[PDB]
Amino acid sequence: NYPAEPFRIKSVETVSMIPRDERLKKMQEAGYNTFLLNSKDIYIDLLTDSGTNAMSDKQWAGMMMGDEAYAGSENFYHLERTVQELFGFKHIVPTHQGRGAENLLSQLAIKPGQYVAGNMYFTTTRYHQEKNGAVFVDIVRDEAHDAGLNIAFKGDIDLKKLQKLIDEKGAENIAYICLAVTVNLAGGQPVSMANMRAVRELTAAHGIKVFYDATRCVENAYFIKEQEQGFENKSIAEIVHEMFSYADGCTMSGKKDCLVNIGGFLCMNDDEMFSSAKELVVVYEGMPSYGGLAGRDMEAMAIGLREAMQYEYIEHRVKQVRYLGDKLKAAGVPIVEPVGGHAVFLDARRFCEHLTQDEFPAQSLAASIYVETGVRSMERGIISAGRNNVTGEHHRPKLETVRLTIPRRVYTYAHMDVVADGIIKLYQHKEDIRGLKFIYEPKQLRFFTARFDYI
Amino acid sequence: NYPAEPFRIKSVETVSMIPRDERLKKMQEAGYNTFLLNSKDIYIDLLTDSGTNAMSDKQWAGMMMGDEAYAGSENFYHLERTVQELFGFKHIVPTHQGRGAENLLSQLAIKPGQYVAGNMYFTTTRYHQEKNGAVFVDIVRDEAHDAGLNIAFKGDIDLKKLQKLIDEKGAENIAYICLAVTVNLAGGQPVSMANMRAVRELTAAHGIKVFYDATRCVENAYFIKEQEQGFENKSIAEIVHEMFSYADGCTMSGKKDCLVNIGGFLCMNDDEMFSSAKELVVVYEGMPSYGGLAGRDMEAMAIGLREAMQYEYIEHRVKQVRYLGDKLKAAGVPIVEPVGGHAVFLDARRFCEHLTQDEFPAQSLAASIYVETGVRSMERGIISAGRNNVTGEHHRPKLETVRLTIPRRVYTYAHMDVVADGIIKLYQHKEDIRGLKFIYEPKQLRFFTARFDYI
Amino acid sequence: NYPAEPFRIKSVETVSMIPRDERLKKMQEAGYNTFLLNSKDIYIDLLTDSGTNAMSDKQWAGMMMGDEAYAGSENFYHLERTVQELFGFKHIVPTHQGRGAENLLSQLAIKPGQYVAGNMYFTTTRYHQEKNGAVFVDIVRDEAHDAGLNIAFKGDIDLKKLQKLIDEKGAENIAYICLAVTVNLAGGQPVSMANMRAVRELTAAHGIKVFYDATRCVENAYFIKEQEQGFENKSIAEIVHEMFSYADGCTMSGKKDCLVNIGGFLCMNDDEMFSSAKELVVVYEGMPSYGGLAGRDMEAMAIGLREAMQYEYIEHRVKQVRYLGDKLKAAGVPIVEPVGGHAVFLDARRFCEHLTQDEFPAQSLAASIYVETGVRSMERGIISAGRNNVTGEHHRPKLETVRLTIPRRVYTYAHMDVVADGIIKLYQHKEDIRGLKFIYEPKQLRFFTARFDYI
Amino acid sequence: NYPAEPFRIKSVETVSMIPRDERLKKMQEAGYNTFLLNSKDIYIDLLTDSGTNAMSDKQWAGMMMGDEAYAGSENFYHLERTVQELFGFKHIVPTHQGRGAENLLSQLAIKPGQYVAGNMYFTTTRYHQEKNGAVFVDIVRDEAHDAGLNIAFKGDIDLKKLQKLIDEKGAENIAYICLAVTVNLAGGQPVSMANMRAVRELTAAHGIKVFYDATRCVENAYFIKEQEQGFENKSIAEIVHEMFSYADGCTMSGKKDCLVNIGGFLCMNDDEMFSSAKELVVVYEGMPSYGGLAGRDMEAMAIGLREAMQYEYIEHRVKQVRYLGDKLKAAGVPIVEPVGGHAVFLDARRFCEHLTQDEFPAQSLAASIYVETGVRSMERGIISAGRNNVTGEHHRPKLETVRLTIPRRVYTYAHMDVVADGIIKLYQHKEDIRGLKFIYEPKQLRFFTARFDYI
Ligand SMILES: C=C(/N=C/c1c(COP(=O)(O)O)cnc(C)c1O)C(=O)O
Ligand SMILES: C=C(/N=C/c1c(COP(=O)(O)O)cnc(C)c1O)C(=O)O
Ligand SMILES: *N[C@@H](Cc1ccc(O)c(F)c1)C(=O)O
Ligand SMILES: *N[C@@H](Cc1ccc(O)c(F)c1)C(=O)O
Ligand SMILES: [K+]
Ligand SMILES: [K+]
Ligand SMILES: [K+]
Ligand SMILES: [K+]
Repeated sequence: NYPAEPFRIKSVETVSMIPRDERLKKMQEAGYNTFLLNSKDIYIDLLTDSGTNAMSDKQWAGMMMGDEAYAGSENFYHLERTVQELFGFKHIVPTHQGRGAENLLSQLAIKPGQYVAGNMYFTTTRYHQEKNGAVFVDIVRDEAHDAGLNIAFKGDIDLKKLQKLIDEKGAENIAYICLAVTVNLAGGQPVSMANMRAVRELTAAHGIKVFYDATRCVENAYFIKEQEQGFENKSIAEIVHEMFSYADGCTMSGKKDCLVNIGGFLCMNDDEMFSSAKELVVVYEGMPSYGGLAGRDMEAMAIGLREAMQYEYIEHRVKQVRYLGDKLKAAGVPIVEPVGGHAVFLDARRFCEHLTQDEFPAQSLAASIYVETGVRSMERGIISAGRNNVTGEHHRPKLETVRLTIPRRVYTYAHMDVVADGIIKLYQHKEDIRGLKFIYEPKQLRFFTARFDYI
Repeated sequence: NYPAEPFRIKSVETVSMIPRDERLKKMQEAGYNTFLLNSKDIYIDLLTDSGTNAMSDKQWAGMMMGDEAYAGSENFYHLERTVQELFGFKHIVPTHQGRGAENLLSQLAIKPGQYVAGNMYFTTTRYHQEKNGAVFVDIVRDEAHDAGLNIAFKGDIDLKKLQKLIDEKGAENIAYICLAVTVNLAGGQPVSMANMRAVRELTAAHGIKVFYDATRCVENAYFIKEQEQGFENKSIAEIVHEMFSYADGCTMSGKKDCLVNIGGFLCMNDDEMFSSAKELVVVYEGMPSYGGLAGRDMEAMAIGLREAMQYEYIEHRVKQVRYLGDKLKAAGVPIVEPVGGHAVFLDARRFCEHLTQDEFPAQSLAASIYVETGVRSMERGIISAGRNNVTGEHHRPKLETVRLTIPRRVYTYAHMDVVADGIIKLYQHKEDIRGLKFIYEPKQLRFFTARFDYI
Repeated sequence: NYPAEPFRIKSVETVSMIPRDERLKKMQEAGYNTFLLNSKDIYIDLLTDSGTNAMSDKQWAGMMMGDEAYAGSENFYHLERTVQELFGFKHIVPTHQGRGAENLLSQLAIKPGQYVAGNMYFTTTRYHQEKNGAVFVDIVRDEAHDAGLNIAFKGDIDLKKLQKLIDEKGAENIAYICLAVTVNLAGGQPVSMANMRAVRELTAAHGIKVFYDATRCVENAYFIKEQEQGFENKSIAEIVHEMFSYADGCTMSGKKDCLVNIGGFLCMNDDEMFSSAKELVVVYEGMPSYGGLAGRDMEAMAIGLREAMQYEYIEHRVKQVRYLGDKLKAAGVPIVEPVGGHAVFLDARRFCEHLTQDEFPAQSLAASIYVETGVRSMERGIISAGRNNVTGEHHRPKLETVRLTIPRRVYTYAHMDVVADGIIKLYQHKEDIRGLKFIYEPKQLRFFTARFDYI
Repeated sequence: NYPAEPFRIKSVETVSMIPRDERLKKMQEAGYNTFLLNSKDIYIDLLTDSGTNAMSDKQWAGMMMGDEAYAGSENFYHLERTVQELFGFKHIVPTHQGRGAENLLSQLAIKPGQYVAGNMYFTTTRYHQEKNGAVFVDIVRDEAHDAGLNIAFKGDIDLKKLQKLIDEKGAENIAYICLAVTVNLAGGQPVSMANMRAVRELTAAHGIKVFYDATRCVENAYFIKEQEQGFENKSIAEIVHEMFSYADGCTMSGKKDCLVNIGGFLCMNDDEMFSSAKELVVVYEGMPSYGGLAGRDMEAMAIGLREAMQYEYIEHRVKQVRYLGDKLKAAGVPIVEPVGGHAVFLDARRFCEHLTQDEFPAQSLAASIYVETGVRSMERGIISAGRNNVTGEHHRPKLETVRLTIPRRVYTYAHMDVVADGIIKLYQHKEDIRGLKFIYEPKQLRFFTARFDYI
C-alpha cells in the first residue's frame, strides 16, 4: 500500500524541463560530476534530503514573524519549549545546523585519548570526535554491514561489542556512546526501542554518557511504530519522547527531520554541561538564544518539528521512498536492502558489473541517470571515499552506490516514477554504460569539484 | 501517457478527513448544498478551479513587490503590457474578477431588447446579459448538449445557427457574439481555431462585435495544439495570440487560467468603449489603474498568465484531469465525454437513473459524494440553470452533471486515485441516492446558497 | 505633543530619490498632472490613504495562511467573528472594497423616488444612491461648509434639518440616513457619539433606517476619545462598538481604517436584508464567504481591523497628520481647519491668490509640490469637479484644494518635514507659481488623464 | 542637516513598554546583564546592529526565490558574483555569520606563536586568533583610545607601531595584519583610504598578508566620501571596491552592512588558501556552496550588499546615528566622539565618575538605562575586554562605554528622540547608579552570559 500525499500543494517551485540532448550538454559542462550541475538545470534533485525540504503554510507564516533580536527572541523561546516538550531534554542550545552542534558536543564531552563508540558513523560527527582526541569504535551489529540483508532494525548496536569495549578499555576511558537514528551509512536503517533501552541500561550501570545523533529520529520513530511489536498503539510523538528518554542529550540537524532548510540544535540534561555549552556556543555559532540562526528560522524549526510528529506525514514520507525502492526491486535493479527512511541506494557495483571500481561505476551511473531523466543523484562510492594522501591510492569502499535521496514534501509518486522508469530503462541496457576517468582531480574534497571524461 | 508534474512542491498545506458520521451532520447542516459546506470540513476540495490555484515561487516573489499606489503602479504597467503582448488587445481594464468585467461589458455593449448569442450559457455571464436587457440565444452545435458523445471541439459555434439568428433578427439587433473558451458547462470543451476564424468572418461581414470569455483560454489553446490539424508545432503563446485576433475584446477571470487566487480584467480594441469602460469601472471596481485589485495581485496575475504559456505546465494540467476521467471511465462510471480541460463531469442522469431531473439528481449526487468521500464537488445541472425569467419554470438542460473541478498545481495523481477510488465504490450502490426538493431558493443565481431537503 | 511611532520598521519599500531637475522632467512627461505620475518616480506618495497602508508582521503571517477555498474559507470565518465582535453587527458580507458594499446596500435599501440624507456625501456612495432612484439631501450642520472654522465634530448631522426632511417628505419616503465617519468632503471631520445617538433616536421613532459609511470610523473614534467629554475612560474598541450600536448596518472600506491594501464589507442586523444581500453579492462580488477577496485578504483585514483598535496606533496616526497641519499653519500656509484624521488640505485658492480658478491653482500647486519635494498630492478642485457636459462649463467648487493624504504606518515625521518644508518654501515665493491650461482634456474622468501646460 | 528616510515603510512590528516595576524585576532576573533580558520585555532594542536590520521589499522577494539545492544554487551564484563585483576578491566562501569566517581564517593563516596585529581588538576576532596560537598586538594609534578626542579617522593604524612590530619580531613571525572597517570598539570609527594604502605598501614590502574585518565597510566608505579629501565625487561602490584592493582577503558579517538578519562570508585571492578554506568549511559550516546558510539567505545578502551601496541609504544611516549623538551632546551627556557609523557610545567613566572601572560602570549603566527607559543597550568596557590569558587579571581598556546600537532601517528620528530624552533625564541623577560584581563569570567571551550583583 502507498498512501496519497497527506497535504496539498500550496505553492510550486519553477523548474526547467530541458530535454535529453541539452541535459547531455549540461552533464558534459559539469564534467560528468552531478555535484557540479547547476540547480537551475535539474528537474528532480535527489542529491540530498538535507535542507531541501518543502515547508508548510504554517511555517511560512512563522517566517513572517521572525523576532530578530540578538538575545531573548520569542522564536527561541518557542523552539526551546517545543524541543523540551517533544524530546524531553532539559536544556537546548540552537546551532545553525547539525555539525555545529556536533562541534559543541565533542569539545564538551571528550578528553583526549578517550573512546567514542557508535552504530557506525557519519563523516562530520566522527571528524569532530577525532579532532577532539577520541578514538572511534564501531559497535553496530554485524548484519548492518551486509548491504543485501533484508532484516528489521539493522541499525541496532551489538550489546556484546559494547560490553567488550567497556571491559577492554574501561568505563572511565569512554567519552560517550554515539547512537545515530537512523543509521545513514547502512542506508538509513532504524534502531529499535529495545536496543535503545538496552544500551541505556548497560551504559548507566557504568556511568557512561549516551548522546543521540537524532537527525532522522522521526523516520526512525515511524519504523518503530510500523515494525516493533508493542508500538501499534503509540503515537509518533510518544515514540520520539521515549526514544530520547534513553539518552543524556543529542545533536540534531533540523535540516532533515525538522522539515526546514537550515537549523539544528544541541540538547542535554546536565546543568553543568549546559552551562559549558552556553560558554562555547558564542565562540562558533552565536548567542544561546539564536545560535547562528535568524529568529524566523528558529520559528520555522519549532513549527516543523511539531509537524513531523503527524503520523500521516511520516508514513507517507517513508512509504514514498519505499515506493521507489519497491519499483526498482521489482524490475531486478540491485539496491541496498532494506530501503531506509530517506533514500534508495543503487548498487552500482552490481548495476555496472562490466566496469571495475577504478572506472567509477557509481559516478558514471549517476551521470547517466541525469542525462536520461533530469534526476540528480549523489555518488557514494570510490570518488566520495577520497584518496589516501600518504600512499596516493584510492580509498576503496565496499559500498559502490548511487544515493537517490528524497527531500521531504517536495516530490510526488509521479516524480518517483520518472526516477524509477529512467533507472529501469538504463538497467535494461546496463552494459552500454561507459567507465569514467579523471580529467581534473583536486587534492581534497574531490567529490565536490572533480571532472571526468568517458574511457 | 501521463506526465509527471513539471514543477516541484515549494510549500504545502495539510489535508484531513473527518469521520463519515460528522460529514453526514455537516451535509444536512449545509442543507445538502455543497456550496454551503465549510473549507475545514473537506479533505480534497474539487468545488471549483476558480481562485483555488497554487502560485509559484516567482508569483510569491512578485507578491512581496506590491506597489500599492492608487495610480501608476509598476504592477499595473506589468499587467497591462503582459496582456497586450500575450492577448494582443489594445486596451485593458483590470477588474477584481471575471464577473466584474462581465458587468462592465454588458452595460457597455447591450441595448435593451437586443440579442446576445453564445456557445452555451454561463450563470454569471447570462445574468449580466439579461439584467441589461438582452435575450440570450444559444448557438453552440447540438452535439455539445449530449454528455456521452465523444467528439472533438464540442465548444464550436454552429455557423448555421449564427447565420439564422442574423437572418431572422437582423445584425443591428444583436449586441455581440459571446464566444467562450473553453465552454465550461459543456464539460470544459474546447473551440477550434477554424471555428473562431469562421465566426470572425461571418460577424465582421455584418458589423457584429465578438467578445470572448477568455477564462480558460489556455486550456483551450492546449486542445488546439493537441488535436487541430496544423497546430502541432505552434507554441501555446502563438495559439493564444492567434485565438484572440478573431475577437473585439474579452472578459477574463484571472482566477482560472492566470494561476491566481483573485483577479480578472476586461480587454477591448475600441477607443470609445475603453473610455466608457474607465468611467464605469470607477463605480463598481476602482480606478482604472487597479480595478479593485491590490498591486501585488495585478503582479501575481501578470506573472501567472505568462507561466500558463509553458507547454509542459498546461499539458500536465489537462492530462491530470484526463487521468481522473480515464480511471472513472475504465471502471464504467458514466462521465461527460470527452474530458474537458478543468474538470471531470459525472453524468448524474446515468449515475442516478432512478431519479428524474425534477428530483435534482446532480445536486443530490454531489451531497452523497461528500458524505461517502469527504471530497467536495459542484452541482452543474438544473439547479445551476436557473429559472426562465418569463414562465417561472426550471430551465431544463440535457446536461445534468456533478463537477469534479481540479485547481491548477494543487493535487497529485495519487489524490486523483483517491477521488476515483471513492467514486468507483459509490457507483456500486447508486440506487441509494435520494431525490431533493427546495426549502430555500434564491431569486437569482440560486445554486450558490439554495437549501434543499430529501423528498 | 507628537508621540513616537508605536511600532518599528519590519521591512522597507525601495524608492527612487531622483533629484529636482529629473522630477521636473517626470512632471512634464505627466503633463503637470500628478495623477499621471509613475509610482516608481515618487518619493512620498500622498495621493490617497486608500489601500496604501503598511501591514504588520502579523498581517503578513496571515497572508501566508490564505485558505483559498471558494466557499467556507477559514479566513472568512475569522473576518466574520472579528467584525461581529468589534462592530457588533449580526451579519457581514465581504466585498472587494467599499464601493462594492455601497452597490449592494443601495440596491437592497432604496425604492425609486425615495430620499437618502447624509452628513455631506462621498462620490461613489452618492452615485450608487442616485443610480438606484434616490434623491440625496445634505443634512450636515451648516458649520461643516465653513472650511476655515476651527470647531470640534464638524461632521455632525443637524437634527433640525433631519426633522425638516421627515416632516416635508414623510418617513416612508426616506430610504435611509447615510451617516459617514469621518466626513471626507469636509476635510475628514469627525462625528460625536452624542450626534450618533440623537440621530438614532430620531430615526427610530419614525422607523427610518440608518447606515454608516464607516470607512474612517477608527479615526472618528480617536477624535471622540480625545475631545468628547465623558470618553476619557473608554477604549477605542469600546467607542467603536458604541458608535455602531446606533446604526442598522454599514458599508466599510477596509482599504482605509482596516490597515490593508484591498478589502471591504457590508454589515447589517436585519435577517431578511442579509438574505437578500447574499442573493445579490454573488452577482457582482463573489460568494457570501469571499465576496471578491482572496482568502489571504479577508485574513489580513480581520487582523488589521483588530490592530486598528490599539490606542497608541490610532493616536499616532491622527497626530502625525496633525503634525503636518500644525507645521504648515505655523508658517502661515492656508489649510482647511480643523485638520482631519487622514489628510491635510491646502487652500490653493488662497495659496495662489494671484491665479484665477480657471487657471487651476490646485492642479498647479500639486505639480509644484512634486517638483520641489518628490511628494505627490491630489488635486481636489476645479479639475476633479469635472465639466458640465450639457453646458460645457466647469463645475466650480467652492473648495479649491490640494489634498495631502497620509497612508497609515507608511511615513515618518521626517517625511512630514520633507512635505511641510517644501510647501513652506513654495509659500514664501507663492507669487511665482504659474497657471495651467488644458492641452488634453478627456470627455470624462478628466482628473485621471488630463494634461496641462503653463500659461 | 538630517535627511529623511530614503525609503518608505512597507511593513511594521509593534513596540511596547512594560512598567518600571516590571523592568526592575526583569533586570535583576537577568542578573543585571542586558544580554540576558528577553526581547518581548524591551521597547526599543539597541543591544546591537548585528542581524537586527530591516530588509527591503526586493530582499523579501528574493526570500521567496530560495533555491535550496545543496550545490549549484542560483542563490550561491548570485552571492558569489555580487561579492566578486563589489569587493573585487577572487574567491568567496559563505559562512553562517562573521565568526564562522573568523574561525576559518584563524585556522588557515596562523602558525602557533605568531603575531596578529590589528587596529584595536574585537571579542570574537581576538578569541579565534588566540585560540589558534597567535599573540594579538594593537597597532591602532593612541588617539583611538581616548573617548572624548574628536579627530577624524580614529580607526587608522599607526604606521610607526606597525613598523616597530616588523622590526622587533620579524615579518615571518607575523601571521597577518587585521584591519577592521569601521573599528567597532573605538566607537565605530572609520579608517582612511590613505591609511589602507600605506598599510598595504608597508606590508607588501615585507611579504605580510592583510585581511580586513569588512563587517561595517560601507559605513566606513561613507566616512571616506564625507571627509577624506579627493573622495567627495566618488560613489560608495567605487570607494568600497578601492578599499578592498589593499587587502588579501576579508571576513564579513553580512549581519551588519549587508542589511540581513543572518549570514557572512570569507573572501580571499589566494588559490591555495581557498582550497584549504573549502576543506575546513565543510567541518564547521557546510558545503562551500551554502556555508551554513539557506539559499534564501544567500539571496537576501547578495541583494542587501548591493542596496547598501546606495548613497542616500548610507548617508541617512550614519546621520540618524549622528542625530542621536548630537542631541545627547547638546545636553551635556558625555559620549565617545566623533560619533561612529553604527552606534552612540555613552562615556560610562564620566556618566559614572563616582565608580571605578572595577565596579563595572559600563555594565551598571546599561542595566540602569533599561530600568529607567526600557531601551536596551550593550556593555562595551572591562566586561567585554575579557581577562589576560597569562595573568588572569581584567584587561583594562580606557574606553568604558555603553553602546546605543542602531539597527539599519528599523527606527525613526522620533525613536531617537525617545532614547535621547530618556538618557538626558537619567543623566540628572547619575550618582544613583551602583557598582556591580561578578556572581557568575564564563571562562571566555564572558560578557555574553555573565551574571552580576550590586556591591
Ligand atoms: C466560478 C466559476 N466560474 C467562473 C466563470 C466566470 C466568472 O468569473 P469570476 O468567478 O471570476 O467572476 C466567467 N466565465 C466563466 C466561463 C467562468 O467559468 C466556476 O466554474 O466555478
Ligand atoms: C555582534 C557584534 N559584532 C559582531 C562582529 C563580528 C562577528 O560577527 P558575527 O556576529 O556575525 O559572528 C566581527 N567583527 C566585528 C567588527 C563585529 O562587530 C556586535 O558588535 O554587536
Ligand atoms: N548529512 C547530509 C549532508 C551532508 C553532510 C556531509 C557531506 O559531506 C555531504 F555531502 C552532505 C547528508 O546525508 O547529505
Ligand atoms: N475613497 C478613497 C478612494 C477614491 C475614491 C474615488 C475617487 O474618485 C478617488 F479618486 C479616490 C479616497 O478618498 O481617495
Ligand atoms: K538549504
Ligand atoms: K480564492
Ligand atoms: K492598493
Ligand atoms: K537575527
